Amino acid sequence: VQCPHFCYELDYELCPDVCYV
Amino acid sequence: KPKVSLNPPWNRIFKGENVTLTCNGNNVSSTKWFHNGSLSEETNSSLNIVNAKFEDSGEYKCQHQQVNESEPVYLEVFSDWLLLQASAEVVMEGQPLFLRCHGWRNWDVYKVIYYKDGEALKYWYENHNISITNATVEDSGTYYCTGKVWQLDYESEPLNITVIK
Ligand SMILES: *[C@@H]1O[C@H](CO)[C@@H](O[C@@H]2O[C@H](CO)[C@@H](O[C@@H]3O[C@H](CO)[C@@H](O[C@@H]4O[C@H](CO)[C@@H](O)[C@H](O)[C@@H]4O)[C@H](O[C@@H]4O[C@H](CO)[C@@H](O)[C@H](O)[C@@H]4O)[C@@H]3O)[C@H](O)[C@H]2NC(C)=O)[C@H](O)[C@H]1NC(C)=O
Ligand SMILES: *[C@@H]1O[C@H](CO)[C@@H](O[C@@H]2O[C@H](CO)[C@@H](O[C@@H]3O[C@H](CO)[C@@H](O)[C@H](O)[C@H]3NC(C)=O)[C@H](O)[C@H]2NC(C)=O)[C@H](O)[C@H]1NC(C)=O
Ligand SMILES: *[C@@H]1O[C@H](CO)[C@@H](O[C@@H]2O[C@H](CO)[C@@H](O[C@@H]3O[C@H](CO)[C@@H](O)[C@H](O)[C@@H]3O)[C@H](O)[C@H]2NC(C)=O)[C@H](O)[C@H]1NC(C)=O
Ligand SMILES: *[C@H]1O[C@H](CO)[C@@H](O)[C@H](O)[C@H]1NC(C)=O
Repeated sequence: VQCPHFCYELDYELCPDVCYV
Repeated sequence: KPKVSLNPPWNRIFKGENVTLTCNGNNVSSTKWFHNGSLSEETNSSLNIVNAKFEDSGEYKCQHQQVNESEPVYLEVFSDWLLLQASAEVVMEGQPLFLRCHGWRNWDVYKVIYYKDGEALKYWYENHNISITNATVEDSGTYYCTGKVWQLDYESEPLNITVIK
């Protein structure tokens, strides 16, 4: 699952869980 | 015999969204709410879920002064890019069925395609709901959708929908 940069660039995580860890 | 209803009607929702379960108000006294078997501290005919957490998922029931409890209503909280929402997962032949390819944080979804049993049913450039006016037993099957959020392609978890007589 590919996510946009901002999901990781920004301070707070705005993207779905599937993007993290 | 009472009955719980949702507003919006979506049993499946995103982490953080809001939903309100209503105990069939007809025929005042009190209303008992059961979440996962446990009695909730709510007394109104309408239980308000706010900023939905995974924890909020589960079985819900309400009890009035009609002795018997209401039929169970299952609510599920997801956290993905697109979530296929259904007006109901068990439809009675003849009634309407509404499907919505819902996007995370309401963000825009383009190139929306709804599939059934692996087959692409409809395409829409701008996100659009799919509406089955007269449900048929043929309309049963596993549905899902795909779309594009933030320029990237995403697929939704599949959902089994059954149309009985
Ligand atoms: C009412 O009943 C409901 C069922 O009818 C029940 O729903 C279930 O609640 C769970 C939370 O209470 C739901 O979430 C699951 O929680 C775990 C815990 O955070 C979460 O991550 C896991 O965290 C653990 C500790 O933090 C870790 O040890 C574990 O490895 C995992 O990380 C789950 O997400 C996971 O994501 C992973 C990838 O990131 C994936 O590999 C895992 O398989 C898992 O998906 C998970 O969300 C659970 O989904 C609910 N079940 C359903 C069917 O919805 C309600 O909680 C009940 N509520 C009350 C008040 O009784
Ligand atoms: C789920 O329901 C929540 C309502 O309980 C919504 O969250 C709250 O939305 C309010 C407005 O969006 C926020 O409060 C105020 O909002 C107004 C107008 O938007 C601002 O002018 C105020 O400054 C602001 N108040 C403060 C103190 O900043 C709430 O802060 C906000 N969160 C909570 C916990 O109340 C959700 O938006 C709603 N979700 C959906 C999808 O409808
Ligand atoms: C939604 O509907 C689909 C389609 O009917 C269901 O898929 C079916 O799931 C069952 C298990 O729940 C599968 O049967 C099992 O298969 C394994 C492997 O062969 C076997 O070891 C078990 O003993 C059992 O027979 C079945 O094959 C599978 N069929 C298909 C086409 O996928 C699905 O379960 C439903 N989803 C949910 C959440 O209920
Ligand atoms: C489905 O029900 C409708 C009522 O909205 C009826 O008019 C129609 O004939 C039915 N369709 C079929 C294929 O039986």
